[PDB]
Amino acid sequence: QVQLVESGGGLIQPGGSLRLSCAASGFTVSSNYMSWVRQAPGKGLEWVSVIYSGGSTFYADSVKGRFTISRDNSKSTLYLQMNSLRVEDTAVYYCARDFGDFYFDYWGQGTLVTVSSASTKGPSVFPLAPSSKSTSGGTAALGCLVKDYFPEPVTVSWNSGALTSGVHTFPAVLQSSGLYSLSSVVTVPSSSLGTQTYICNVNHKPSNTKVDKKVEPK
Amino acid sequence: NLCPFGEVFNATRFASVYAWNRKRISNCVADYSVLYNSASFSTFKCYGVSPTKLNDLCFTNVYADSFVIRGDEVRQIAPGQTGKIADYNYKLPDDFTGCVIAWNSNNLDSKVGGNYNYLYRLFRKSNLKPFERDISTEIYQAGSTPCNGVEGFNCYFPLQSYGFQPTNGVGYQPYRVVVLSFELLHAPATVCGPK
Amino acid sequence: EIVLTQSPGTLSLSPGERATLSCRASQSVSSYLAWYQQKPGQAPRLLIYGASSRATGIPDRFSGSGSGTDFTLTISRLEPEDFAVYYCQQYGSSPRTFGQGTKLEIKRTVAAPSVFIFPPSDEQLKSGTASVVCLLNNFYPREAKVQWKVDNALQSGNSQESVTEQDSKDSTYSLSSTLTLSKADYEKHKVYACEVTHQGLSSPVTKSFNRGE
Amino acid sequence: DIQLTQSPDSLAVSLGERATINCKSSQSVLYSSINKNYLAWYQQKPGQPPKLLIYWASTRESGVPDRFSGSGSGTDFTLTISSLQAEDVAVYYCQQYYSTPYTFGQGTKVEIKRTVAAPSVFIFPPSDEQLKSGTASVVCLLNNFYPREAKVQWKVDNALQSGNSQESVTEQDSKDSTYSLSSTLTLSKADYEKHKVYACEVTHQGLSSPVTKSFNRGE
Amino acid sequence: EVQLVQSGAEVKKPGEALKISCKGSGYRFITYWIGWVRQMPGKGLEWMGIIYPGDSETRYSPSFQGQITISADKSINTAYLQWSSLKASDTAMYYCAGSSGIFTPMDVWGQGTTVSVSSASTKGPSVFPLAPSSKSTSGGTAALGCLVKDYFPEPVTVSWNSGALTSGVHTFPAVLQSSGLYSLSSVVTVPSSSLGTQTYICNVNHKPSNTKVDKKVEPK
Ligand SMILES: *[C@@H]1O[C@H](CO)[C@@H](O[C@@H]2O[C@H](CO)[C@@H](O)[C@H](O)[C@H]2NC(C)=O)[C@H](O)[C@H]1NC(C)=O
Repeated sequence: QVQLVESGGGLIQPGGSLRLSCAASGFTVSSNYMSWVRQAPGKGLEWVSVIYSGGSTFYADSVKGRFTISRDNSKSTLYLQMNSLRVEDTAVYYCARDFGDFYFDYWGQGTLVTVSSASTKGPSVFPLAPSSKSTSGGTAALGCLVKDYFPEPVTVSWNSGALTSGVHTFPAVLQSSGLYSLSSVVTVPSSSLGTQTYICNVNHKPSNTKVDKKVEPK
Repeated sequence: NLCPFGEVFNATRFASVYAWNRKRISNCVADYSVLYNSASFSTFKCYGVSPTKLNDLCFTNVYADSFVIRGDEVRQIAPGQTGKIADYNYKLPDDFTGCVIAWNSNNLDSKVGGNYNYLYRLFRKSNLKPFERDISTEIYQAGSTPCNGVEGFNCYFPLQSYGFQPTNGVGYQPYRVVVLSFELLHAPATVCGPK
Repeated sequence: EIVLTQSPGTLSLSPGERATLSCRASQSVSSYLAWYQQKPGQAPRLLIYGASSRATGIPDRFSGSGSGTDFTLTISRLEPEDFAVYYCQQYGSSPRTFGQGTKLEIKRTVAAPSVFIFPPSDEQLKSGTASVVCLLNNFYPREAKVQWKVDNALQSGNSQESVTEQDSKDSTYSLSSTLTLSKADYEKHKVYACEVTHQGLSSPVTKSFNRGE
Repeated sequence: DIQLTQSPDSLAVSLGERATINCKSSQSVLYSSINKNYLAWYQQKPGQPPKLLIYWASTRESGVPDRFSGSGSGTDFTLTISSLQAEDVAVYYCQQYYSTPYTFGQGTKVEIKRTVAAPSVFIFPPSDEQLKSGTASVVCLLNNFYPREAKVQWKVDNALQSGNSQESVTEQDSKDSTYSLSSTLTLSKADYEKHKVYACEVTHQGLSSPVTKSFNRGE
Repeated sequence: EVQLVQSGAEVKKPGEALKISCKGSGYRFITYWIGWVRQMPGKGLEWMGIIYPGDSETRYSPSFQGQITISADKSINTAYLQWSSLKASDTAMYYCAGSSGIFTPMDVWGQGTTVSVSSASTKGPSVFPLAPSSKSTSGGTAALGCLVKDYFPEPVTVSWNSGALTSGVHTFPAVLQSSGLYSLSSVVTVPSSSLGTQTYICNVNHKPSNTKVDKKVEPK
């Protein structure tokens, strides 16, 4: 079994510094090629840097002179020091095990690095009212509007995870104001409006924000 | 009483880079002129010394190293170079004084369905010291579980074969490489030039 | 330095069919190509290495093919779990480069959308901003026209659309369009409507609410 | 970046005598393993590309005559010419090829020494044709003097002029090993006709007193 | 042996782009590295960089790093030196030097390329007489000459009596005026007896401008 657990991502100002970590299990890091591969949101994959088993390092031109890849045998961890960060560097960074500088067989879960001058803002949660007279599929609908937050991501649950059938949480869209908005809607029986209580659980870890909004008919 | 540079350059078969062959040339008169005269040389890079003035020098020993690598990898046969070939197969000292001579050999070292006989070391836990020859075929242990001589998870074969095909690009084609290393110590010279 | 082009950009096939994904390189790489599969929200999974050798644990239905400058990944007996974005990566020349990706979708019967319209919450209205949300739920195909009409006047430039990925249950999309207005502009008009055009609808379906009522 | 400093900047040697140039380095150029100094000496005649004379600070390139010899080790190196000839008048550079970037010496000009010659001073008032174009140039000529060191002063109505003149000096003549200098004073026609006496004062080692050739604008 | 040949003289305005060449021939050229040396007018030799044509391995000087782009073409045995934005300070003679190895003395040198970067245009010379008069006679020796002023670019070749007068002739090196134009003075030493009888004519030829001026100098 191979596990790669990543850490260190977040929101950092342009020109700032940030260090990513990658805990490795199932192999010895000092005896394997390892690489960092980044994927811009909505875009393809891009190889960043590689560290050889013998200690040699190589970096892509777009990050050379700014990124430094290192390893710690005693902690079995792979590191990437990202200094002089640019807005274009905003991407999900993957920690992958490299097979002789050829291909990546095992990948980490990936950590999101956002390089923007914008300040972190908590989300405002507003109810989408389920009018009982408005049925379009034999069912009524309701949801929560997660608006004006930065940076990504935002996770939305319903009834603390107890309600998962009929749940649709849309991808975040970037508004012209630079702040993200997100809608999560569920489809519920029109009869259960009076009896059942539906509560959405919005969690914004970048802002340490949690909201349990009760959506009710009006 | 001439030195046998022909056995090194005109050799019918060349060695793999992990098992690079060294010929100890001593007690002979080195012409050096059969080289720098043949036009079948892709690269002829001399560090510290000049081949033109080689016919006027005396050395206690002269070393010739023969192997075959890809065109992309000929760049790594140089002082202060890094890469898979430089770190794990053949490493030159950062103060190397000598010549690295390479030429294309697609006609000789490429078979129709791929030669696959020239190998290179893919895995190694530390970089080679200068002028080191690692011919180990031991299964590479990439984890903590012993490999017990078999290949599998965290246990790879350390050596990789070249896909030398005539239809490959210039970079992927085989290049025969000869490295001339000149030795001088506090001993009487044995390899002088024509004069 | 060397660019990989994947064709087609997007592909839609029913389960059980055969998928053929192409990867074209600007230079010969001599079978030094690998294939990856990236499901939404997850990391890439190594499928093929050496352009023909299948990675450990990968089902037999995946087979790598091709050499030189053109490559092909073939997926047989398409199961619902084999639908994701596929990338090709070459390692014949540094720096290693990836493809643009090939999205693999599921074909299914055309399903008409269910249209819901939500007036802005009074709690949001206190902040001075009004948001009207129009929801298109469980429809196929993905293409869907959504038009905002305020007092029978078509609206543009103040709406954003968001589409979910294909559902794992019924392989249907869901679309939400949000209309952002100030409270002053929101209360200057009465009828707010959402007009939806889709293949599964014979005529456009409009859901409207009158501010107040 | 190894720095090479030469000495002297200028060297005067009689034909058939010994010339010596010193070259100092900021770091040892000797490669200890091969026991050779990675230094070279170059000869560049005026207008010619540099020509390699001595490499490894002691070895002579083919075609170089026996009069050139290289010496030195560590950081101090000397280039010696045994019997200087008429054809050896050039600028000599010492260059190190031990470490990139390659750095040359400042350069040492080597000239034939002769007997001191007093300059012949001539002054040329500006032509009428040039005066039509609104610019007046007064030319002062120093002819066939040695050594090269000479001082030229422009004095318009006993007023020393500075910032209005340029000088040009010839190379040492292949025949009498003398130099010639010309100083041109450039003035506008309005400024030129605002003064009467234009003088050129020449100070040289071959002159007991400073020679002044002067003319009047009103002929 | 090996011989290196460079391109012709270049006259470019500031901000232009220029790529000079250096082609090498002869045997044992596969081993030769090519380096570029800049010699500013009246100054010493400055090493800019070195390139090996076989693999285009380029080692730049820290001073010239990022200002030039040394390239090579191994198919025709030619090395190149180019600028993106030429500066007036880049006016110099650019030599290419060949060494049979790296950390090897430069055996072979090219003839050099005179690169002239100036905002001035190709202007023909203005030849003004330096009349002998009575202030340019130190006995029987009388001095006269020609003032060649405000021309561009170099060179200017000066004769006297169509080359029939070469004794006591001194043509001074050109001096670049503050106006960006060159001024040159050519003088001769003649017996004062021949001033009334012998006629003296200086021939000023400026090939870049295709100009030939024959100004007769007579006593005033
Ligand atoms: C064997 O190598 C030599 C040089 O190392 C090549 O040239 C031979 O030797 C000299 C060189 O001038 C000449 O007699 C001929 O050019 C060559 N002679 C023979 C007998 O070949 C030579 O080409 C190499 N051998 C082959 C078969 O190519």
